[PDB]
Amino acid sequence: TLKPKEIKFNSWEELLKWEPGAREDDAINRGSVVLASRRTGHLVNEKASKEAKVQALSNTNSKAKDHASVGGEEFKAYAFDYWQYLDSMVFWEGLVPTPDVIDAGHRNGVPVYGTLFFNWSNSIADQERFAEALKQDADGSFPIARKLVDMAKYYGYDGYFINQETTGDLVKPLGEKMRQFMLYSKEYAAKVNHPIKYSWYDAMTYNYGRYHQDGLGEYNYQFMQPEGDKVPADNFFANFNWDKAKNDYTIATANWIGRNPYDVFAGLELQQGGSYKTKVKWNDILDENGKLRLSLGLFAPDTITSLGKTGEDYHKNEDIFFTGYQGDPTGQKPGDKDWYGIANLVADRTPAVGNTFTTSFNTGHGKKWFVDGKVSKDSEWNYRSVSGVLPTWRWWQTSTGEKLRAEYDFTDAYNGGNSLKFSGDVAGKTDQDVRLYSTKLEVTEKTKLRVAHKGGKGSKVYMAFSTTPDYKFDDADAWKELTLSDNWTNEEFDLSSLAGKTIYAVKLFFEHEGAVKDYQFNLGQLTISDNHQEPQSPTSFSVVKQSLKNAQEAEAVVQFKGNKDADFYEVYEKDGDSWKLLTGSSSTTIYLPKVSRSASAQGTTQELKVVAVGKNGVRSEAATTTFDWGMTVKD
Repeated sequence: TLKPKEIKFNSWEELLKWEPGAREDDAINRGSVVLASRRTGHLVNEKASKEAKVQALSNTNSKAKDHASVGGEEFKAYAFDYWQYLDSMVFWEGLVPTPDVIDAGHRNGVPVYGTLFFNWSNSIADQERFAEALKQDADGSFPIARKLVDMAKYYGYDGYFINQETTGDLVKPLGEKMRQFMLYSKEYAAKVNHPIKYSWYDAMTYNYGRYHQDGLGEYNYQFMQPEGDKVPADNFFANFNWDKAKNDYTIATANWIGRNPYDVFAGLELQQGGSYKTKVKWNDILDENGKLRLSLGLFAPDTITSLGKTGEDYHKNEDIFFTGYQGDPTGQKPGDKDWYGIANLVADRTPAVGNTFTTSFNTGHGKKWFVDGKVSKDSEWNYRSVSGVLPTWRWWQTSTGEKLRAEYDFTDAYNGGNSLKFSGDVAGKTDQDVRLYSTKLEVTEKTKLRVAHKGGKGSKVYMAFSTTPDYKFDDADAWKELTLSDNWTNEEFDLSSLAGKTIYAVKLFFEHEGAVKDYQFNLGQLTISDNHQEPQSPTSFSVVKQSLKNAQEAEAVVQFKGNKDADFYEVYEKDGDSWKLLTGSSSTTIYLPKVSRSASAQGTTQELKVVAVGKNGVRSEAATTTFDWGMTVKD
């Protein structure tokens, strides 16, 4: 069995037998990307809050039998890219998040939590399963808590959401132990140098079994009550039937016990409600100035995949959800709509901090995979481990006249599955901009800008940077004109004149001198870095496992040693005279679901290669190895 699979335990005894490295797919199932730091930039929406937070409880993965834990050879996926508004992502489907989700979230600076679910039930079997989790050693420690911590450390994720929906006579007395299990976990996680957080559903009361308060209150406060410096639950997820009075009570209760009210996330039932069509009592959670007074808990926002038919529709629907119907995170809810875009209410954050930032707008899925503007993988995929950093703002536009339409372009890309396209009929002379990223990038004498782009016929296009935190673009040394052409080009600009300054934002600016029917410009890659070097090639590359289906089709697992400059890796096969990309991963162990040869292939072996794609956007030289079929196609 070469295909890596989600991690599920059939009993607590099985979990107590878990050990690092003891599963054949562990090398692939581990997260590979450390949790990135983020900045919170200047507020761009007058109604947004830097205190209010958003937690997503998402069914992130395919439900197909025998789907892989890394993704698959299909475009449609929960290719989440709105990290900039999230506090955390909860992997709802199981205890141990898959590496595709962990890597994507971590690159974007968002912690990823597994889910510990105790069934909605009063069966003795379920009451016992709950009691069994809370078994203690003589010293009061909880062995199951240790295993949960140990797995978070090994697989590289950040904690758990506990949904304790089991009730009955054997459950009622266990509130104190449940609380101590969470506190103890914090002690042990510190001991092993891998802190974790817990998020707790408003379900099990301290003394009375299951009862939702739709808030924090007199029956559940103990789960949030501090022990000085430590807390049991870090976040609290209030049940869906909150209202003004319940929210008032929650705030009073949090304040009294010495917790931040914004650590309570008011739940939105998006599965039954239909994503942004969900009716929400906004008036009961917004204060007199139209600002959130509690955080937001998104239950099952992945339902949004059901609202359209295509992968392209998924992103467009997410824009309505996260940005809002008005289409610009700086704007207000339209008067004819009830839904508030998340951006209308919650400040953005950014992982684009330091001396280096790169993106090719990789959303973790595609219909094809492009390499420097050429099709390399000519077929569909989702491998979210390689998800990159998409624009902060979708879309912050100003114009002297009409505004171009901005969208992802899955038909043409520079690297990965999509670029950004800006298009429309331009009616006459116009100047306009699209503000794309919030950043905090330090410029030195060695800093350069690399920009891949295509099209723009009938315009001049510039990239401009703000060197102040309030996003003014008044610095003459921070405007660069692009040299347009009809093909993909990748141009480099010296930013040394900005040495000692900090870049806080990135925008495009377009000038049209007259009308242009069906104007189009694509942005394919953006890199600001003081490192122009190729990363070193991977080493010690080999095929470590393989399973032939026939002489033209096989599964494989490859492994190599990488280096700290690599953001992720791409694996290719040589198919006749051409290299063709198979997959990409942040990991140094990679599953290949289909190594393939044509009917006319010669010989008994076939070359494979792996390339490191740098954090500075530059590819390494390839490392190569030889896959041995052990037969010709005609034998």
